[PDB]
Amino acid sequence: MFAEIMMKIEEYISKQEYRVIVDANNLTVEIENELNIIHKFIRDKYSKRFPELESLVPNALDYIRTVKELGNSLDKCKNNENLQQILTNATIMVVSVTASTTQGQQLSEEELERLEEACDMALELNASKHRIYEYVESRMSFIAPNLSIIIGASTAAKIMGVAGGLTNLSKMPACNIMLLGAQSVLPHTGYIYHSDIVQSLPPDLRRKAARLVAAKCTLAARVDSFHESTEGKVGYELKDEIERKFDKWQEKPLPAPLDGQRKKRGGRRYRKMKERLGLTEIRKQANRMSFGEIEEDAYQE
Amino acid sequence: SHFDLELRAAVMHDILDMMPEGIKQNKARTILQHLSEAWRCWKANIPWKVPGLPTPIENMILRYVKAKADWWTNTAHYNRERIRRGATVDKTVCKKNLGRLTRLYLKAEQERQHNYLKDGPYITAEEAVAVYTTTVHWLESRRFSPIPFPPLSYKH
Amino acid sequence: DDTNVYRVTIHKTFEGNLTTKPINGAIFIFNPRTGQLFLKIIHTSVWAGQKRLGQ
Amino acid sequence: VNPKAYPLADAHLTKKLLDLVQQSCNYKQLRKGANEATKTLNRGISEFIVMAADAEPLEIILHLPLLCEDKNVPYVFVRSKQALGRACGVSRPVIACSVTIKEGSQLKQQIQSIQQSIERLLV
Amino acid sequence: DHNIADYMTAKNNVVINYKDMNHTNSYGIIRGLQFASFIVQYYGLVMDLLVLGLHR
Amino acid sequence: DETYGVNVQFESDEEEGDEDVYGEVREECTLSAN
Amino acid sequence: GELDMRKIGQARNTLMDMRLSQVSDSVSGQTVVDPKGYLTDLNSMIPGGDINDIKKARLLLKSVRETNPHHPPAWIASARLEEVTGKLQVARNLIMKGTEMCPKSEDVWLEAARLQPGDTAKAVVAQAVRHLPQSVRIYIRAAELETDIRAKKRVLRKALEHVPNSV
Repeated sequence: MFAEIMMKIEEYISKQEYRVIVDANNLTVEIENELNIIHKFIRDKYSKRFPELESLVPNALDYIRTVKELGNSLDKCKNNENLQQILTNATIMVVSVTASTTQGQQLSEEELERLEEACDMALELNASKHRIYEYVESRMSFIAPNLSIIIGASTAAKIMGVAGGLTNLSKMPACNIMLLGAQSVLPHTGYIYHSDIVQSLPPDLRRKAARLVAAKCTLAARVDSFHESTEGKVGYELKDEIERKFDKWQEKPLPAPLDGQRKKRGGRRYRKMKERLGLTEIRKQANRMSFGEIEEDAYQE
Repeated sequence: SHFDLELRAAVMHDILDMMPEGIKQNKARTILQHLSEAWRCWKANIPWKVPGLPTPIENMILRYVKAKADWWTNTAHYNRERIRRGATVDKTVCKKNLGRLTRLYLKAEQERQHNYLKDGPYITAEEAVAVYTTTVHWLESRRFSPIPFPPLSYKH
Repeated sequence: DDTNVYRVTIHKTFEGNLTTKPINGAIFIFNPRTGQLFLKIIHTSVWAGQKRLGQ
Repeated sequence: VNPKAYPLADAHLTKKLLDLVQQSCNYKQLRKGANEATKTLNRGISEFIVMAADAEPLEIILHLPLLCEDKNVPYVFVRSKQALGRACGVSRPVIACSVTIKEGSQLKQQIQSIQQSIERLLV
Repeated sequence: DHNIADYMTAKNNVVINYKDMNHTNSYGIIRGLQFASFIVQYYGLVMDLLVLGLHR
Repeated sequence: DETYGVNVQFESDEEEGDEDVYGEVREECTLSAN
Repeated sequence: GELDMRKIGQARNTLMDMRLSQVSDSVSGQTVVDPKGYLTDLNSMIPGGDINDIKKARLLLKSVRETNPHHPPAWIASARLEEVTGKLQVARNLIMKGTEMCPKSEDVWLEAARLQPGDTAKAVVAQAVRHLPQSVRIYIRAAELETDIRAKKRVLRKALEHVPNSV
């Protein structure tokens, strides 16, 4: 399945309909989970040689590069120019401090060969996913530039694959584009709710930003249904308006004293007024002092 | 005493001397508002960067804010020493001092938090694990049963 | 006399529940000299949904 | 006006359409907004669909006649969206409205007359 | 409970705000929390085990 | 008996000094390291 | 160039956290609950009605009990209002107060037998038979709360000796 998709992506990139981009997006979404499972298997396999490499490297690709660069030999963390290009200086210092006291035995030759093969397969899967994402971005820029510039190229490709192209997504309202891609998970969440444009927002204002991005995505899909708006200025204006709305959603002289007539008439509403503030309280034994005797204790206060 | 007022008046005179005659009608008020805003921004530990303000005027405002802040800090400390010693003071002085000290103490607390973030945890890893081993040995010696999450059917 | 102003009747059902319906009351202002008794009727809706105490 | 907006009603035709839209919105038989009009055309309960030629862009209303070709409903374009918004009983301009049929409403004859007069403009 | 401990620790790492000033309190405890009274009495007990030793 | 009709008397009664009316005084796994 | 000061602090903090977690894994007695699981149970636990209407009904029942202590419909309504919301101990106390304030009441005795547990319902049925004998409902409640063949046979024999004209 991956080889035929890679051959189709190579045949599409060598010549430079809409189902090939959705197939490449589905292949990339499967290859991401396959690379995550391969990184989990490599972390479970190399746990005997380096038990602290998982906590020092939280990323999957960074841990895969650290397991491919160092391996069972823990002496590759002192002045290593290859490890300085993958991780930072503080991460390399933490990795060297973890490898100075690792308390773990080295792996065998077959286990290290299997770990290197899994790391090479994960790197090839990441390169194929990057090439498929670049091909999907090129197909989205060639097909619908406004939807690829407003909500993203991969999000527009997923919306065109779920709705059935730009001609079917243009006939869909905003309430159908907001719930496009749904199924405990969060209800009323589709492909536009977990997008990159919806991830740059607080969770309290995430549903409102998704509802505001869904109408703009539907308008961009309706503008990209014909051969108009090939530049993407309307999508850029919608993105600027959404950024202004997200920035707005995130973060007097004393009147001249006067004494008019306090009251001209009474009864009627006036009574409800006092009822709100100044209602009939006990009005007795509360503002009274009882001159003679003492209530409760003498100086209780 | 009243160093800030004289400092403000002198910087205003110096700026308005180096000021075109035909433009100084409202620009004096605008730059005074800018001075007040800069002082407020320094008092609040918030960035102050006017985009359209020319850099010579901006540098003069920065120098004025620095001088006024030095005087402000020094007089706040002096007033606190006077009050703590027992000198006769009125309400306004104490209120002002408290406000100044509050601002200064939050400045120092922000600096301390940032120093903790930069210099990392002050407790060493082995020190922390020694403390943890001490605590776990104590609790095991006490046979202490951990407190559970408030039960839904909690009787009490 | 306003003791009979707030009155209710408890209708107990055999299976499931037992309701308490407030009925209309009458504050009696009686004059012993003239024999005139003003019976101010207070409806059941004045105390059913007021969300207030006896004060 | 926009050449893509078809059909275009006359002055008295737009006045009668605005009066019918006001009578439907006052009797709770009209839905304002493009998404509500698309939901009414998808459900098959919309008697007529009115659009606005003064919409920037008008392509967001371009699926409104095409859905009218998918549900056999008459389509018409108003002269301005502000006039359609004022006829829909709102201060904001409406670019697309849907007059929906009701269970024996009194405005069914006027809706049938508007559907008969709007079917001859598109030729 | 670990959930309670996480809640207690997270309640300390909040923003402390004056009129115009605010900063993220990340090092020290707040002492304005209702359960801070507990924390001081617990953490201090730890120092007691350091001062007294687990034997004494 | 049926007793259809019963009046109610809602007042601010039961006022005391937070004591008990009665003369008598008001009645009131573990961790292990491996 | 420029060095981000936060990264080294975060790295050291994570190292200390990892060391503390490694040490803590040797601790076996620690307790932890499932947050989601606990919540779901809370969800399922969610039930009363309006709180203000229930408070007004309880105040009206208290006023009816204070205005008529010898009214077993008022005592039954107060017991039903205290048992439909809140706790059952206050309902049992109100049923006992209505039984002690309004004697010879079969409805109040039945409410006190139904609101109390069976070890208390047997004593409540005995007190109801001592206060108001020849009651078929109290005898049926005493025979139903016996949970035995011989005890129900003895209760039926005592009811036939008390009231032999009960079909």
